[PDB]
Amino acid sequence: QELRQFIESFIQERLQGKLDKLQPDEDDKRQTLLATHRREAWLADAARRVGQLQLVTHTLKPIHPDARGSNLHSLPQAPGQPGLAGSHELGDRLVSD
DNA sequence: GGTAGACGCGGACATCAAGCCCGCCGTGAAGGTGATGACTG
Repeated sequence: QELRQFIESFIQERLQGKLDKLQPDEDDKRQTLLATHRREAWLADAARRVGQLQLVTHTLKPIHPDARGSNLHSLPQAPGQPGLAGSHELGDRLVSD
């Protein structure tokens, strides 16, 4: 099981990336809490903040600024006529934002 | 207020050297989201 170093580089990499965030006036709880909950509570943050998002292929955020709606998640079908192809006959190398 | 019926050929067209430097190019506004935090009727 040599695939936990990704969890190490996700936890300690972000914890060491907070080295420029240095405030010598009021960091006396922020630095300690960041070092504590940046590793152990990071799974809790990635569980509670894993349910705000979704995979998409028909997003509506790119058509209005704050249009809170429902985005599609499935590819369109095949068009039954000859001579016009688009966002359904695209390849299997797709990427869901 | 007259038709009439025609307009040429040949030949040739310059070479040389050169084309700048210096400084500079503006600022302001154009982020949504939960998550408590304060208010609360």
